[PDB]
Amino acid sequence: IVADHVASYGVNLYQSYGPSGQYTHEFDGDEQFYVDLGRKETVWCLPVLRQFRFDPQFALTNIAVLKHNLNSLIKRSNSTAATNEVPEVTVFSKSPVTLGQPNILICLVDNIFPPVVNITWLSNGHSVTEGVSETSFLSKSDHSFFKISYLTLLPSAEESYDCKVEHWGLDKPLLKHWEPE
Amino acid sequence: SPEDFVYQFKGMCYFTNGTERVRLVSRSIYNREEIVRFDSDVGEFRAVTLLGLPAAEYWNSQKDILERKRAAVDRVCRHNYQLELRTTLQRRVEPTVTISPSHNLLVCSVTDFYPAQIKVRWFRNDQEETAGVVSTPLIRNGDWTFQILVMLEMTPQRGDVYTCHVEHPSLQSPITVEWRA
Amino acid sequence: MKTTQPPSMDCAEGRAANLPCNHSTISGNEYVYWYRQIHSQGPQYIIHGLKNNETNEMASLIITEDRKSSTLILPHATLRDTAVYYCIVWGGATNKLIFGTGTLLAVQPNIQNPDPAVYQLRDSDKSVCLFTDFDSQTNVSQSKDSDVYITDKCVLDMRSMDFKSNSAVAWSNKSDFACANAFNNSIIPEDTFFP
Amino acid sequence: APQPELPYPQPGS
Amino acid sequence: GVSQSPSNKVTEKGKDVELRCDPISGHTALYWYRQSLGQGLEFLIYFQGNSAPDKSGLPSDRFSAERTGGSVSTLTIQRTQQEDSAVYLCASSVRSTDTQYFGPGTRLTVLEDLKNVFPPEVAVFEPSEAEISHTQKATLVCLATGFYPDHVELSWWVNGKEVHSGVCTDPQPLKEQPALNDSRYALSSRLRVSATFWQNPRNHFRCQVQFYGLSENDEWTQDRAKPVTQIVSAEAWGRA
Ligand SMILES: *[C@@H]1O[C@H](CO)[C@@H](O)[C@H](O)[C@H]1NC(C)=O
Ligand SMILES: *[C@@H]1O[C@H](CO)[C@@H](O)[C@H](O)[C@H]1NC(C)=O
Ligand SMILES: [Ca+2]
Repeated sequence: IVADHVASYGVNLYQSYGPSGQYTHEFDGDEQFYVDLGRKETVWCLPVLRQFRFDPQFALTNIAVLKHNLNSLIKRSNSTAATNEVPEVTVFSKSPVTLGQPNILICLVDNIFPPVVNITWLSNGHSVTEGVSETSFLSKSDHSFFKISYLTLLPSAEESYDCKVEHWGLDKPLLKHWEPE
Repeated sequence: SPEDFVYQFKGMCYFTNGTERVRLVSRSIYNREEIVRFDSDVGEFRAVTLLGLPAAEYWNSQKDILERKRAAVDRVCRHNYQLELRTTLQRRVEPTVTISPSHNLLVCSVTDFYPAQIKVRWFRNDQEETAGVVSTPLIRNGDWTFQILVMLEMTPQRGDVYTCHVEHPSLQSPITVEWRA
Repeated sequence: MKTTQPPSMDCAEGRAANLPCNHSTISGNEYVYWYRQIHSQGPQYIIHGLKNNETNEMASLIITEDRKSSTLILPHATLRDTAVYYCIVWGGATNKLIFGTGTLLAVQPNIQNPDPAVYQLRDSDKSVCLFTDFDSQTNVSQSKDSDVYITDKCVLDMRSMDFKSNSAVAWSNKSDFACANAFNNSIIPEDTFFP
Repeated sequence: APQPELPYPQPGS
Repeated sequence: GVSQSPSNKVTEKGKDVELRCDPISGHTALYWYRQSLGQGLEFLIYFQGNSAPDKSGLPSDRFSAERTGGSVSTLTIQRTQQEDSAVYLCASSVRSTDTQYFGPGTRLTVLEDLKNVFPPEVAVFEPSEAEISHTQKATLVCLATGFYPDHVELSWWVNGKEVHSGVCTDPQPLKEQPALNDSRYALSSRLRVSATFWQNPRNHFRCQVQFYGLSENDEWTQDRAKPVTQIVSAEAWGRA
């Protein structure tokens, strides 16, 4: 329970909704890599970690075992569905806000369960498609999840930003506003 | 309301005082509840919930499954840690300090740093301030960088110098940023 | 990582058979697996280890402290142990069985009473010639005449009588085939008996 | 290359 | 124990073959291998449950594998060629990267024409009277000759029971005409018994040769007898 460094080799996820799956390796709460099950390739998050070569076959086989284990547990639990939890959404900047200087907007969505969420950025009502990137579903101690969404910015006084989070646990889509001040 | 069943597998590695204390905890979760686990300290599969009991007995009876899992402490944790020592554990990101008023308030913005360990102190003319200083919890950006905002309730007068002392493992000498009224 | 081992090893029956394997470029997460194959039959799993010595019902595996070398021990080596032994490194992405050259271990039988002789057998014309009870040192060579067929030396084992012998078969439908000149191109020892 | 921990199959299915 | 059916398969070029493999109970990973004489193990395809993660390893589009079960797996080779002739081995483990246990294998032989396929001529040779008096042991030789291809299983049967002790059979048969590509093979075996056992006329000695030739699916047009998967034996009684 208590250790200097905590690592996960790896975080194996499979749900009957898609059916979608996820395979990642974590170190001190940070995602080392994610395996693209469709393209059959390992995608690293750090440039120094790219010197190693993780076989994508490892993830595909683990998903096949997790597919077999999920179906066996539905039959055993008499179809016990996952409880939809209310997610916690918070929006903040990566560095101190300076108008005209590049910055990154971060939308932290905590306590996500089941791991099915749509995170979209909106600028003064208009949906943003340019300069967006999202991390994989990062595991938690209470076996829940958290996702982080990024937005490349050039802050302006008249430009307002909102983070639209779509989850079943929420009654209506949650929008967290960000003002450069 | 869409019905979803989630299965999880976590190959958790715990490290204390380098390689002196190494522990492996292989968790099998459905959906948010852990059903069966394998701990390195017990050296055998043990069920957490009633649903994990048929799986625990099936894996403990098989010699091939039990052999691989008991050797996973040296194969997964101890082997991967040796790879981390020259990669993730070697990662040092220099923190950026900025002082901006908010003036009764003064916030010390320590952004973009790795590892998580940090100690930030507030000073008023070489005298440390402890009573009127509030700190935000260590904010995880997700892209292998951290940030921390440390506010200070100050009553400024002419001649006062506010110094923000910051200590980080990546630094030989501490970074001090001064603010004058 | 890759494994290097001797191409062939000759060991006496009853004595312990020690098969070496070299893997200096091995990693901490890799196992030292051992498989054997009798002629073209299905490969058989023997034993595998990671750090220290392992003991199985079939054999023993001794891995060095530096893990750069390993040895397979067959305590009571019999004629059934005559196979090609493969030392493979298994770890990480390794999901396919890749066999190297291997060590082919020929356990050598114990011929207690060698008595070289060539006997002529009759059908239950046509006649066959049996070169039997000869020592393991002598080699059986193919016939100069292609109409004459000679089989390679095979070792017979009578567990009931605790006796082992080497034998070769020669036959030809040619008129007329001689039993005395059948194993001329071998060549048989000086003390070979001809009735 | 990082060596991962492998999940094993559940009986019954 | 991993099961494989059939043990041996003899087919003509252009015909389709179906190779079956039954793995160990509980094993979710199946592996398909190919092996040629005097050469290493060649990987073809592997399964994890019911899905095949690595399709690579298969020589061509003709080679296919299915595990709908997902327990028992079948490997199909359509429009078979002479180069496809090899021993097809099947392996299994509890899941991927775990200890693999192999089956007995399936020896496949693809031929240009079935005209040169012949059953073996099995003859048993009674031990020499000089040998019985000299070493107080009697050795009887069995000869299976003029068979094609080399798909034979020689077994010695004493008093209606198979014997392994005092039995020696050649591991590889010899070509009667080494110059010819479709050369007929020859195989020999020896059974050594005590002089007292052979001198008893009540004891029955039978040499069995299991030949694997053509099946019910294979067609025959030639005037000569069909070289079907048959057992050809040669018996001999004791001499007082
Ligand atoms: C399974 O659930 C149904 C209700 O959905 C119930 O009627 C049935 O008795 C349950 N079966 C068991 C074995 O608990
Ligand atoms: C996410 O968006 C898709 C359409 O792209 C929609 O079908 C799905 O219901 C959305 N999920 C939520 C939780 O709103
Ligand atoms: Ca001797």
